[PDB]
Amino acid sequence: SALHWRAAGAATVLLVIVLLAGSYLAVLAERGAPGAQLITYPRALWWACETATTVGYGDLCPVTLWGRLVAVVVMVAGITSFGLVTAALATWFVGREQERRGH
Amino acid sequence: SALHWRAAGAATVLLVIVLLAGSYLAVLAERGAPGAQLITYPRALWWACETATTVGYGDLCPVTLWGRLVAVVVMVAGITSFGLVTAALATWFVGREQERRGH
Amino acid sequence: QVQLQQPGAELVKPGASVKLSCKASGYTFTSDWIHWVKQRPGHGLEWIGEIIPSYGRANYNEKIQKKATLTADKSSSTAFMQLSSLTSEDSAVYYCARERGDGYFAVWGAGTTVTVSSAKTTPPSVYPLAPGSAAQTNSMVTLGCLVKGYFPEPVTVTWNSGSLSSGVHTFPAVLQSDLYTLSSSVTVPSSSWPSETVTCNVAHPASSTKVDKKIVPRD
Amino acid sequence: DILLTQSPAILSVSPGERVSFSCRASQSIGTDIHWYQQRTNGSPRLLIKYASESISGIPSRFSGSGSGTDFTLSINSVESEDIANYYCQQSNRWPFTFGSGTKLE
Amino acid sequence: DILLTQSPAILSVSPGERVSFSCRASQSIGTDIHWYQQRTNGSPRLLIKYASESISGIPSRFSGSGSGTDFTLSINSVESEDIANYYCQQSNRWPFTFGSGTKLE
Ligand SMILES: CCCCCCCCCO
Ligand SMILES: CCCCCCCCCO
Ligand SMILES: [K+]
Ligand SMILES: [K+]
Repeated sequence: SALHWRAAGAATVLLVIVLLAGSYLAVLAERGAPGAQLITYPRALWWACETATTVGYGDLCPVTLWGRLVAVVVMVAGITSFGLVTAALATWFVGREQERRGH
Repeated sequence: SALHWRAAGAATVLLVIVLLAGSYLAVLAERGAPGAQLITYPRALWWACETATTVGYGDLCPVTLWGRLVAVVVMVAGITSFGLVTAALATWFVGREQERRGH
Repeated sequence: QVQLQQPGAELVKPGASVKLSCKASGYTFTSDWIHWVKQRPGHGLEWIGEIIPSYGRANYNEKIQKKATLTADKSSSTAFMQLSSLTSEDSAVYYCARERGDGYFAVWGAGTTVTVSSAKTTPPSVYPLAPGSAAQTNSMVTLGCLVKGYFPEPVTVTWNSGSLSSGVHTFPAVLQSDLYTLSSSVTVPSSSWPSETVTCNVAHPASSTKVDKKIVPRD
Repeated sequence: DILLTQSPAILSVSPGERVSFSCRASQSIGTDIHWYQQRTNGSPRLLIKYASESISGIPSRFSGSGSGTDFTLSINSVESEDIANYYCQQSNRWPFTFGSGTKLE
Repeated sequence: DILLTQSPAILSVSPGERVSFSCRASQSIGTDIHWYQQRTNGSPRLLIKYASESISGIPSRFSGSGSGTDFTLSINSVESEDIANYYCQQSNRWPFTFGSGTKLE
């Protein structure tokens, strides 16, 4: 269990937490604003998934400051997580390419 | 403070500058064009965030040449920044995998 | 079990205030929203506002005059609505409902009949209604009760404490000089009275005075 | 705010006949509509959630359909206990709104 | 260009009564509407920004609501100093446009 597989695994777990908490915080922030469609938990969870994966169909979109602020956190946490995995996959491939040589 | 952490840190700072300046340049370019919705700074800032993170819900979109030209800069600066971080995360993981061996 | 509990009625004079309660039971999640719905006599439902006890945040209807304050209490699982400076237009039945955060209202409350007037609270006078001496009876016999001289509404009239439901009518109350007045009727088989006890149960939550009255034949 | 129109206000029907209630939204709300029932001096009771999804406890007599702006609550062979007030409620955009109501006789 | 219609043009109301002004957009503009007040030979004064958000200095008598195409400016118990011209203005699409105006008496 090296670092790159530990961080990537921890990123996946953290991403799940952000998706769940993001759904809760989105509804809590979007309600009270007339015209907002992100006001129920199940679809807010679906919105979080297509937000963290960047994607963004447009069927659901935050219209409040805190609702959009939550979205930004979801985006970054999504991009970083899916990006931390790629960096982990590279370290795996690089470390094995040395084994196909003299290291 | 190595290079990869210096460039990634500088990319984050630069990304923030592009987001702010992009919001200012978008409104300045979109105003004067009938039907444009990207004509106020607060939502232009929100538009910049979902543009740099690629995501692009569709709630806000530039319709002018310079407005779309600014958007392209935001996209590239966004992709590069979030991409420069991943490359930095890889160098971190690779350099530590050598420490779990004989280097 | 009754999931949402509300007081029967609340009498308020214009200018004053009232704090309704909504004690909840059953599954209490962290995503639960408590809504409040106003319904004026003869009219339809009207969304007043919402509140999430978990966070304490409350939203309100903006199209109407905002005179409501929503607070919560996680310790006792009870939601509170504070109405301030009420007039005759604010006199209605206020329902509370629980939303799981999925849009619809799964369960509602009994509703609190809030009456706005300067009158005084008066207990109801209950009187029996037995058929006359020369009143012929067929295969069915009709009895009844008389509830008058009470304020404010409502009143709950049950026969034999719920066990009698079929053939029961409870006419709407009439208002004569700051005093409500209604009547209720029961229709049991002719060969069941007064052999089997038939009594009406009248409850007046506004004064919290529930009384019974057995229907005996005229002596 | 989304406006919900229920027409007609009073719906008269013979016993054992199929009766359909109407609810029209001022804008497309997908299937985010909900039907309720309220008898004389009673509390509203959920009949149909999300346009067509049925509720446990509610008789199979009730059914729902519709999408977008037009929705319909139908009762296959109506009986005496179905005499009440029927309201529709949307949950697509904040705030939640109710219909004007429809009286069944 | 977005058209804003204010009907009726003249709104007559008894003292101490709740009065509601109407503003209708030719297309959905979310909540990007703004209310102004202009008395006789005076400059316009901002009453409500973004449909419902209140302004410091403006009495609590004024309130706003609406979303999409229909918006409403309400005055709970109107008094004599509220006699003026009320205009609505959108900021959703360029260029900014004003309503025809509504006279309160
Ligand atoms: C980034 C998420 C911030 C948390 C927002 C909580 C919801 C605020 C309620 O108005
Ligand atoms: C890439 C951004 C170009 C800068 C555009 C400035 C706005 C032009 C005003 O018409
Ligand atoms: K997209
Ligand atoms: K899109």
